[PDB]
Amino acid sequence: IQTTGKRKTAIARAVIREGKGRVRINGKPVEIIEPEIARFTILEPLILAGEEIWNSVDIDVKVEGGGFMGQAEAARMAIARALVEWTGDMSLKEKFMKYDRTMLVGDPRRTEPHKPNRSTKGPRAKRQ
Amino acid sequence: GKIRQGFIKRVARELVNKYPNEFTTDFEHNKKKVQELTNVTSKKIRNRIAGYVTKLVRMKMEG
Amino acid sequence: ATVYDVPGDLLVERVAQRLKEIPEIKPPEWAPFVKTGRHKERLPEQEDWWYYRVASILRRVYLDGPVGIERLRTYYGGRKNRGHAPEKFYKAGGSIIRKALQQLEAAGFVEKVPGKGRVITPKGRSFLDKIATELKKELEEIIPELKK
Amino acid sequence: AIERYFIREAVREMLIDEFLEKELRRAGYGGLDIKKTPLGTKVIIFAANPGYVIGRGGRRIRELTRILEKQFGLENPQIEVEEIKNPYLNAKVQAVRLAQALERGIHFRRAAYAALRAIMNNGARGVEIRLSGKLTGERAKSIRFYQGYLAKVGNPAETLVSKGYAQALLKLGVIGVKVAIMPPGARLPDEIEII
Amino acid sequence: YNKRKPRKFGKGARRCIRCGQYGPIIRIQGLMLCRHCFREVAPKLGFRKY
Amino acid sequence: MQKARIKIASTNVRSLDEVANQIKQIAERTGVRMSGPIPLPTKRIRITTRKSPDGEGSATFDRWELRVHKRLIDIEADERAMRQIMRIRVPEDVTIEIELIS
Amino acid sequence: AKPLNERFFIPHEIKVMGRWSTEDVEVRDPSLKPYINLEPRLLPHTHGRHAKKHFGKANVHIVERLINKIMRSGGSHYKVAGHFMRREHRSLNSKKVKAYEVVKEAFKIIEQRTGKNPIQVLVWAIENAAPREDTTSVMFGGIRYHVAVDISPMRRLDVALRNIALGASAKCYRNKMSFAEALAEEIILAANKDPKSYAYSKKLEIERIAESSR
RNA sequence: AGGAGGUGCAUGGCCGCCGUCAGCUCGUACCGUGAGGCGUCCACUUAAGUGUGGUAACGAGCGAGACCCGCGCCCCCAGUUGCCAGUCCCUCCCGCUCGGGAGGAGGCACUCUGGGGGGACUGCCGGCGAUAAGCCGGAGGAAGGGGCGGGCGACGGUAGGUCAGUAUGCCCCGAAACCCCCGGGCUACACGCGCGCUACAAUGGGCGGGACAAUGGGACCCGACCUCGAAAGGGGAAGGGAAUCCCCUAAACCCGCCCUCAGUUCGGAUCGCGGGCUGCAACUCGCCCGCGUGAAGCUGGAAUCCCUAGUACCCGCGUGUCAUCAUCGCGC
Repeated sequence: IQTTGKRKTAIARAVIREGKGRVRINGKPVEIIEPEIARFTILEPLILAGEEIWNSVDIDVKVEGGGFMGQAEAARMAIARALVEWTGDMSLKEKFMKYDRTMLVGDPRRTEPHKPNRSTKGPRAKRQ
Repeated sequence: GKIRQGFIKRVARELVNKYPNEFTTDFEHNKKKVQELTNVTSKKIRNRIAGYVTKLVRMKMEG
Repeated sequence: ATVYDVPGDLLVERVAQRLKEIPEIKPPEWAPFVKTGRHKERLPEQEDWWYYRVASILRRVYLDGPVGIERLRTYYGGRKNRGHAPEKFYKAGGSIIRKALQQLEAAGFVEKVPGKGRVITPKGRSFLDKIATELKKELEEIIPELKK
Repeated sequence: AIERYFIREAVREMLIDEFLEKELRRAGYGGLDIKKTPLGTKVIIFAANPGYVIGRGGRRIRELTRILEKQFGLENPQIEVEEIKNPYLNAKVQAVRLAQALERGIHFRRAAYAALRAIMNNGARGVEIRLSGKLTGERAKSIRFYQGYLAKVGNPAETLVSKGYAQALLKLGVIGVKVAIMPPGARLPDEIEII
Repeated sequence: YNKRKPRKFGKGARRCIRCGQYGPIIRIQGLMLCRHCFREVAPKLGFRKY
Repeated sequence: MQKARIKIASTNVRSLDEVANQIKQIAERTGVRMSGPIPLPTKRIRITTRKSPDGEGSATFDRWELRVHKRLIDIEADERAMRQIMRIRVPEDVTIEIELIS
Repeated sequence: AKPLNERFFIPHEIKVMGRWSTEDVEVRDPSLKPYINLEPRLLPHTHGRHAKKHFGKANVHIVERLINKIMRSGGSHYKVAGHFMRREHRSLNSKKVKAYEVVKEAFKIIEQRTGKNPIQVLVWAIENAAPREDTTSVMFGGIRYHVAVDISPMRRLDVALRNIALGASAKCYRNKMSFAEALAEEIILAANKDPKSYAYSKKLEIERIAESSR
């Protein structure tokens, strides 16, 4: 089963199937990703799911675009959609929207364009 | 501001006064009717007109 | 298992200490007198710096497949000071990794695809993934969860 | 490099326009079009009166047929002259007309109102005329006359209203004329009809 | 001896097509046109504001 | 097995649209297969220039934009089909480039 | 790297950071109980629309707020005892991982010095650093005069957290002593109403002045 | 003829500001002898001369808004954009032979892209508001109270600036005030001064590895890739006139380790040598590579600017001028 999730410019395509429990981002294990803070948010959603479903399926997600943290956000975003699609269980959906509404909603924030008069510093950054 | 534009307020009077029987409190029902009964090509003003004719109907039966 | 299943920080050191055995790779006479990059201001602190570099280079051949001189130069390039002006990104030197590539090819671990770069031999693949499986069999003990 | 062709043809397109405006100023240079065929380049000139563009026996256009092929380097140009359907709907043509009238020394108010009434009588919906420069003294002045309906800003004003600017010479200097014309056919977004 | 030296580079190399200035000549795929000139002719190019 | 790749460039989306309608309505009349019209990423050209003609005053700039739309249509090699494409009336704004690939 | 993956997996049972589940922590002061967030979270970094709501700071976790206060300490109007407190070198802003690591180490330092949950030490420090009076100018006919004023609890939280961060950053500035040590020491001093906590001292100062401007 | 020769208080357009401001006006009626007044005023609301209710006025025009562009959710169509989606088939590497990974076929899953349409309309509920206009609250929904960000900015003034870009009245020269060339200058210097970069270091400095963009741009061009030089760069050259080739990697961040707080293991100005690069030539008047060199500065009084959500801060990249040259301007 496929699932998509966008963030900033990060886009994540996840495929999940019956399996041991291995979770692979870009073909790399979920447990040895060097950014620890990003690893925590990557591993946040499935914790509420329970180890049964953690060990009942295998998940592989490929991300591209944005930064590492945007990539982690997109990965978690797509993860929640994929897993709730597999279960089709309302109770877990309630658990997610209790913990975080963006799990099945997403953050539509995007960068504002920079404007003249010191364009580099930002849309709202001006001289003295 | 959310003040309804003047010429929408004007144009909504005639649809009421000419087909009072063809409109109800339902927004979607009135939406198609105002879509056909005019030549509006902007969907946004179409929604505005539908909203105000809906409000006009809603205040009709009240008195 | 594969290199993808282990951290690179430990794997590069393991590969460096393993390749230190084979005499195909050797720092030339000018090696201890040249810093590791144009973007770098100071000489390497350690003297094993040569054998890590190859241990890095070969690693990318396992990942990025056929890659030539200039893209590798770009990857190792870094941020350098420019006086009062802010820092800027520059490219690593050429010969430093070029001779490393020649040494790796002569060792038979890698081969060349002209017009595209250099790819990794099945011998090099088997060597790297044997090191990786050694490391993973190790790591599964200190970290049980990697058994999954 | 297709983008190196699009703007190339474009910028060529208006160089001839300005050249003709320099040349056919007296005949009411109205508008230009160009179409490409294997035979060559067919140029279509809408003018207020093709009689003067013809000149005498077509000699004038013959001259125009030469330099166009040489100055602009267009392959086998063939020139076709046509009359503007309603010059009173063309802001550029009316602007040139009024500038010419002032260039005859006619009183500015008189010419302005006469031209305005003429254009409105031709079925236009709204006309604006602005005259700038030395009109009655050493210090410059700006005067406006408007009639009918005319949106001035926003997208519709950019598309529905014809604009035209003209420069008129005199002994005392130059005078600028802005002309805006709203043809009868156009409809504003604000206009809603009932059936 | 009264001919200007051909200049392949420098500001003297380029020249605005319309008004004949040596100043800022924009060359987005080669217009060869002055900055002041571009404003009066952009809508005629088909360019549009957004 | 031989196909014709056709690329149509147009600044006007609609001038493109009716020409695409012409070439697509050629297909079913000719009874020759036709892969759907592929819309390439529309190419945007941006140019910015300061409004002031002189140096004085604040800084204000104008950003002009050219959107040129690119579309691809790939069709089979049918002599009767391709004989009717040069008879298509094309507007001046639109341009057509055809390659014949195997 | 064993500590890294360890700390990664140990909070698998829903724990703040890596350790110190918050059921033990207790809010003694009645005022900040309905305003301090103690919900169970693994990673305290929402990126959420807390800014875009009137009271979106109620739902932000306390440690997240602490990291946020640490985020923005260098270079401004304030010159504590004639010091342009400025982080030219690798400023914490736009780098949340660095502050995350620093507060991680500060939590450990608090824990081993106190031998208890660092989070409860933070709660006590904030409770003991919160001012109770301020002043404001009120006029009538143009004659200004200062008037004593009470403070809304959320503002008390804000100023207490910012003052703790201020003291930590000032202490580490220009000094051999690292930043995490400065922060942990500031927290410890604040927890027990020690007058050398910059936060607690400034709390005493603001609670004065208003004392005499009633 | 020409003049970057004067005249912007001789002009035209064009630009800055007033000001994205809520404003400016007319037809008719009415009041006043008259300059003029009413409309355009009064209570509430608006982002608003936006509307609501009262008025000696009724309508209209310009402006506002509507208009148009990009983003955010969904439906359809579209496939040389994407994929062990699933994928039998073939090959290779590891291994505990279970399984793990890569390449070709493969079809459209899905991404991406561009055409059409829906979705958000105070839409519904509660309160406030006179029961009007409208406001607040609540639900649901990707998105609510002009959804968000933009473009379009009047009547008039600023004798503001622009005639040194164009056109341009008057006046001056007209072998000069016209044209071409050489050389220098347009940098020169005790400083007052606006706006920027760096430093004043634990945050750091140094060594390896790990995860990350898009704007764009590319034919006397982007150039992979091969070879050599520590490098600047040099010889060759695939692909590409552009979803197909290249610029191309991110940096900020973390991981394992060394230096451990000092004007110094910070900082590099300044100074010499050699080497490299563009241009005919770069002392005046370019950049880079290595060595030696190490300047002040250890937080800066008065004063004062900016910002309100992907916003401020930090970090880098593309792009105009360009053969090189930015701490330059615009954009990502």
